[PDB]
Amino acid sequence: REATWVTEKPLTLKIHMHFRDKWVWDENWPVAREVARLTNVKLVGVANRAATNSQEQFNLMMASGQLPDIVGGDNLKDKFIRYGMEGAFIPLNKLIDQNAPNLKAFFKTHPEVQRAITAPDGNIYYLPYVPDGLVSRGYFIRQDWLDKLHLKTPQTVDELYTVLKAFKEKDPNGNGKADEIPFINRDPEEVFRLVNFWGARSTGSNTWMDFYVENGKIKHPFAEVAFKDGIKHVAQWYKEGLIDPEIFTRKARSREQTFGNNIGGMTHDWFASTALFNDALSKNIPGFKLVPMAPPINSKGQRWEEDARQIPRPDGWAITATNKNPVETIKLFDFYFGPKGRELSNFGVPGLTYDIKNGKPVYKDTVLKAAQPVNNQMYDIGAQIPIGFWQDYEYERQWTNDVALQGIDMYIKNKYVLPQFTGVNLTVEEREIYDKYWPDVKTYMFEMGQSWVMGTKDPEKTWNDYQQQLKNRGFYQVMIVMQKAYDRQY
Ligand SMILES: O=C(O)C1=C[C@H](O)[C@H](O)[C@H](O[C@H]2[C@H](O)[C@H](O)[C@H](O[C@H]3[C@H](O)[C@H](O)[C@H](O)O[C@H]3C(=O)O)O[C@H]2C(=O)O)O1
Ligand SMILES: [Ca+2]
Repeated sequence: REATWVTEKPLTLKIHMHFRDKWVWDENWPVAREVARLTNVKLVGVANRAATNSQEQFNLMMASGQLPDIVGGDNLKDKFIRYGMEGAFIPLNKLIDQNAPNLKAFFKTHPEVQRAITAPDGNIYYLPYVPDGLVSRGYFIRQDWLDKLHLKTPQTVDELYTVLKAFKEKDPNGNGKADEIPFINRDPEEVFRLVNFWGARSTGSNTWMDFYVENGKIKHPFAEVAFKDGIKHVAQWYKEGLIDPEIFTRKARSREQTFGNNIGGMTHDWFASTALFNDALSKNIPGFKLVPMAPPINSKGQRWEEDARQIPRPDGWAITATNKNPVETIKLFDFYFGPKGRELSNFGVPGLTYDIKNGKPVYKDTVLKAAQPVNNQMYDIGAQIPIGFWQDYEYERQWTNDVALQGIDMYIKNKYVLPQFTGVNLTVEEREIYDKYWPDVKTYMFEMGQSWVMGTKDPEKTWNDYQQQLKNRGFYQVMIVMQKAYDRQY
């Protein structure tokens, strides 16, 4: 028996958690096993470990006439809310009030987080992934390549074009081959963010393809004429091979591949893990220096960083209607928001990945000096996963090197980060229109965006058809309710 036990009799519950297009919940995870030890509740995974589409797996699960005890994963907020109001997921308000002191105290001290997760009927249907920190992504460029080619740090988009063209054409890795790929990214969605260079938005928040507000008006980036004109330029950079030809396919290990083989010249990615490549490749590529770069002055004369940490993220977990132990489940959920539970969900397992030194969790040297970024290492053992948990920036600070720290400081100091969209409060019937049309519109927008970038569709020629399709798919019905909700609140 332990003091943290939420049940005297051992309990096993079924969880469907397919996430980030690769992983599933693993009961064998060191973190999972430690939480199970301390709480006396074991979670067994039922999701298909072979699938590469997490959202599709939720859809198949929901339509399969069977439900597990718990459903977790990334980008599930909208589905948690929709199916919660339908009755597939249970409300957590009373369960938290009566059984979850850590969460109850958390929500009282974080009203913005409570607001962001609450459904229009007043019910909380899931517990969120709550990130910790301020900045997220920044531009990184190969300083050693700039220096070798005798080029200054590009200050404008036009200067950046010249630099990236030089990376492509002037053999900075010195192997006599045109193998260099100037701009790379592990996130395909970042290719759309390049429209920032031409004064267009790609998203209002850390949530991909999110709405934004300009002069009291709700806008979606992909529907704007600025996007049409901006994506033409992105298409041109793709055509000229300045953007990775595999930008939509390469994905997770883009940095390991392109920086590891000394072909990648630039990216836009998180400060800590990206800067860590300087240390990992220090001997393999003598002089490798990937440095934070201020955003280039765009066509609107400004230096935009569009991305920032989003608190909370639209990720987490929920309790289903079929769950026969909702009290034990919410108590398990609450363990994650206590001191020890939070530490485990962030740092891993004590004696394995970290040690308590002077009362503080300190990562082992084997973790810090490892080839893999620490967040990657955490995923492997069941930490830093998109369950209902509260991230602790102290975990990240420990593997944020001086290059990363100084980049973070520069971005904070110079205020590059654009004001982030914190959402509007929809009514139930407004949300019905939202949930009906928006997911499919977003998918269509991505497909069109990819077609435009890759040159299979001409953005100028197809814009009229695209706008008609947006209307036919109900996008402007969604836009009407978005503006209505905004006008009501503000
Ligand atoms: O890389 C970091 O330095 C970093 C620090 C933070 O502590 C945090 O771990 C951050 O993680 C984010 C990063 O994009 C990861 O790759 C991952 O990304 C997934 C997420 O759903 C995201 O929307 C992206 O499009 O794809 C997912 C993926 O795993 O490929 O998690 C992110 C997060 O916000 O937790 O990385
Ligand atoms: Ca070369």
